[PDB]
Amino acid sequence: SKICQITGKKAMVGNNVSHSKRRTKRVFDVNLFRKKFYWVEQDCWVVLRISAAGLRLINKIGLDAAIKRAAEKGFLN
Amino acid sequence: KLHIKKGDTVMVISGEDKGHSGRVLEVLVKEQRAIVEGLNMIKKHAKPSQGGIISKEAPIHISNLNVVDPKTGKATRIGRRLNKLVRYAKKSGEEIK
RNA sequence: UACGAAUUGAUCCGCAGAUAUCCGAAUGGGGCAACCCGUCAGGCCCCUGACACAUGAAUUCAUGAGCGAACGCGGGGAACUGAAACAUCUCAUUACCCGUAGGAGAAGAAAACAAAAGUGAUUCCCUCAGUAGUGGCGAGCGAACGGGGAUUAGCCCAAACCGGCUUUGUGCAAAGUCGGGGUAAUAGGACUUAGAUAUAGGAGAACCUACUGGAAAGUAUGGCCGAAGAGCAUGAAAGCUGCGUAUCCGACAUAUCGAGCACCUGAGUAGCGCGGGACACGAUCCUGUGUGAAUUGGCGGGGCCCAUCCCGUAAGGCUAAAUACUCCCGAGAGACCGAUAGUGAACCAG
RNA sequence: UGAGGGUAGGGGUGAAAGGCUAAUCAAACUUGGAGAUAGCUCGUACUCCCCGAAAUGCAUUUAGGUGCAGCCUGUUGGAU
RNA sequence: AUAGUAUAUCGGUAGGGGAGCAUUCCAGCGACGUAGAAGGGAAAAGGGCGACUUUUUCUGGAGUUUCUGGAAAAGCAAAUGUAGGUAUAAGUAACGAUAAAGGGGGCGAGAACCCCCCUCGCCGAAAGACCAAGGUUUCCUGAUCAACGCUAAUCGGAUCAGGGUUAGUCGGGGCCUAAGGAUAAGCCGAAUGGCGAUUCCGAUGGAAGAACCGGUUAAUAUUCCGGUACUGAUAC
RNA sequence: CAAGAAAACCCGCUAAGUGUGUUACCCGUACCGUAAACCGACACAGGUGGUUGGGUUGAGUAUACUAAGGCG
Ligand SMILES: [K+]
Ligand SMILES: [K+]
Ligand SMILES: [K+]
Ligand SMILES: [K+]
Ligand SMILES: [K+]
Ligand SMILES: [Mg+2]
Ligand SMILES: [Mg+2]
Ligand SMILES: [Mg+2]
Ligand SMILES: [Mg+2]
Ligand SMILES: [Mg+2]
Ligand SMILES: [Mg+2]
Ligand SMILES: [Mg+2]
Ligand SMILES: [Mg+2]
Ligand SMILES: [Mg+2]
Ligand SMILES: [Mg+2]
Ligand SMILES: [Mg+2]
Ligand SMILES: [Mg+2]
Ligand SMILES: [Mg+2]
Ligand SMILES: [Mg+2]
Ligand SMILES: [Mg+2]
Ligand SMILES: [Mg+2]
Ligand SMILES: [Mg+2]
Ligand SMILES: [Mg+2]
Ligand SMILES: [Mg+2]
Ligand SMILES: [Mg+2]
Ligand SMILES: [Mg+2]
Ligand SMILES: [Mg+2]
Ligand SMILES: [Mg+2]
Ligand SMILES: [Mg+2]
Ligand SMILES: [Mg+2]
Ligand SMILES: [Mg+2]
Ligand SMILES: [Mg+2]
Ligand SMILES: [Mg+2]
Ligand SMILES: [Mg+2]
Ligand SMILES: [Mg+2]
Ligand SMILES: [Mg+2]
Ligand SMILES: [Mg+2]
Ligand SMILES: [Mg+2]
Ligand SMILES: [Mg+2]
Ligand SMILES: [Mg+2]
Ligand SMILES: [Mg+2]
Ligand code: NA
Ligand code: NA
Ligand code: NA
Repeated sequence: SKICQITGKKAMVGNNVSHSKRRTKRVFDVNLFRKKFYWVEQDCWVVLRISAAGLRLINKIGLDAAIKRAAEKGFLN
Repeated sequence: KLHIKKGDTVMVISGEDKGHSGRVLEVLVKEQRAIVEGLNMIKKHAKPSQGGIISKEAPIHISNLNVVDPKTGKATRIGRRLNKLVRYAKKSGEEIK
């Protein structure tokens, strides 16, 4: 599943619009990558599939709170 | 429930054999017809199996048959009363059979 | 045709039980559906009985899977066609494909409308109105406010602060977890039923003579019943022949019905740039990508924007009714068809 | 040459002929959108009575179409 | 049409206007019918005109209808129009390889064709014999000749009924794997899902378990019987 | 020279731990099958994989004539 595990972000459907206003279907994809993280509280490593927006949340409230927030809303499963 | 049954004595009230009484021989419930003894004879043509024409009673539709009164000899309508239920003749009121 | 059952109550009807091979989600493993091959525990004797043995998500146990009308909500999403050509636009947020509920679903309790005059949740109907708008300002598309109705209903958290317990750092402090406190817009808060119904049943009035006729229920007399003159059947057209109808009566089962104080009031959120989408619409709402506040003297809206004034309290949640539909069950009807009609199918019918 | 597999529709496959893909191929078949659209051709059913044309002008991606005028007819009011 | 009988007018395509008939059903007031309704055949008569109507008689054997108003699935001659039936071409084409028939008996209502016999002719690396695929009772026997058989038929691969297929070794299957398929752990992806082992499935191939000759039935035969062999388990 | 499947059966290795008798389950087995029975709407001059296929003549499984058997 191509879903961010911290934010839940997935691809959205839109249009290409030309100068003559021809509209053709397109996909807006997520800036999604796999990254390894050191988890200070648990003294371990985890690998997450997150967006660049999810990394911003990790680098603001910390890893541990981000995973707790992600598990409440149902993003990590 | 039917207003007649086997062994009953009934009088024909319509048809060519009207005014004639007789005993009930067999009741065909699904077709609502009955055989009355001695009435509505037919001439059946049978092959040997010695052959010949033979006589038999043909069934009469049961709505043309009424149970004869116990006391008087005329046909009457019937009813059922608890005095299980039992049939009785509407003309005289006595129990039937 | 043949043999039997039954007034010691057969057949038949209602209710509850017993049995219920093989395939099929098919689930012990395989497989070309209705077949083949096992492990394990028992009992009979090369075989044969009778158990268990899939997977996935929770804690051995519990759960799910599959099928099936329409109505709901989500994810994707055409073209012919119209524009008397055609690309914006239209057809249409249709057809169609996929996922997934319930007896309905969705919505729903104002960060709302309005315009110094007021109404206060949502839904649905009649108007407003083919109006204001929108639009290669073409073809087209198309509101809301206000008024009249149906139905009516309102609530719960988080936080301040207090207590306990666990954990962590070092008695203190932080986090987590339960208990108490508390729930705003005129701002508020903290502290200082058991009967009825349903699925079998019981009773239920009253007609004679003559003619025609194969056969009267017809016709002509003379009677009678009516809370019953609806109907169907009976050798022709029956209130009084039969089954019924009006009315009344019934269930062993099972099913259903104070002052002060400035402590708190939801954050990668509101807002913004770039690219798209939905709104009637080629300020408002949603977001792929990059960023990013304040705290009641706050914040949001009133169709660029600023000032003033008015209205309201986002980033937590729950809620009946008035609305949508018919695979189906019961009761009915039709200035609807009557066998090349009416369903493809009155029979034997996918 | 036999058996069993595999490639599926703007796709396949082709010692290349636009060949072949179930007697169908310059884009298979089936069902649906769907009664697509057709300024084109053909067809349009009982009776009697009164009146009764046009095949011109202008414009048109128009010329075998259409809009307006001209010419017919109903009702109504005026005389011309 | 104008005036209220007089004057004028009455050929018509596209087209405009007026007035009527029939059909199905409904409301109302009413009628007809087994002493014969509807429908079908024949005949006669009517209508300013017509669409149509009425009567009589035969058939038929149970429904039908006037008037006033109301509502429509409300009228066919043609669409290379549809269904069903029946014609014409016409007693015509044709009866499906030019391998071929003749005679005597038989059963029988019936024989060019069926059965038996004698002669003739054709195939014979096949037009003979044994399997596989596919078919699924067509196999044998009795009864039958309606339909089927391109003629007739006493005959048949036809109709009905009865009967008939026998395995320790044959062919399969049980075992093994190929192409390919389904998967496990994993990977990818709006959904539906797409991939992915040394795992499993999957013969057209490999198996270390082994049979051949003869004879008997109307119809089976390494299967039944005879003779002579072989291969696993199991108990002493 | 173009360089000619796989796995199992059957034999090793360690790790971990002859005689007699009885008996041999399942499915197929008819018939057609270079055809009147299969694929072609037909009792259709077409198509349909493998094995066998006597004698004389011949190089021959060609050709001609014949047996068994099958046919007109
Ligand atoms: K199974
Ligand atoms: K709490
Ligand atoms: K195509
Ligand atoms: K009628
Ligand atoms: K015979
Ligand atoms: Mg167009
Ligand atoms: Mg459900
Ligand atoms: Mg509701
Ligand atoms: Mg303003
Ligand atoms: Mg029909
Ligand atoms: Mg060319
Ligand atoms: Mg072809
Ligand atoms: Mg095309
Ligand atoms: Mg359409
Ligand atoms: Mg069409
Ligand atoms: Mg004239
Ligand atoms: Mg033209
Ligand atoms: Mg004109
Ligand atoms: Mg004249
Ligand atoms: Mg005229
Ligand atoms: Mg022709
Ligand atoms: Mg001729
Ligand atoms: Mg000739
Ligand atoms: Mg011919
Ligand atoms: Mg000839
Ligand atoms: Mg011939
Ligand atoms: Mg042969
Ligand atoms: Mg035979
Ligand atoms: Mg014949
Ligand atoms: Mg036979
Ligand atoms: Mg074998
Ligand atoms: Mg295997
Ligand atoms: Mg044989
Ligand atoms: Mg033998
Ligand atoms: Mg193996
Ligand atoms: Mg055989
Ligand atoms: Mg022949
Ligand atoms: Mg060949
Ligand atoms: Mg050979
Ligand atoms: Mg030879
Ligand atoms: Mg030869
Ligand atoms: Na009763
Ligand atoms: Na008559
Ligand atoms: Na007609």
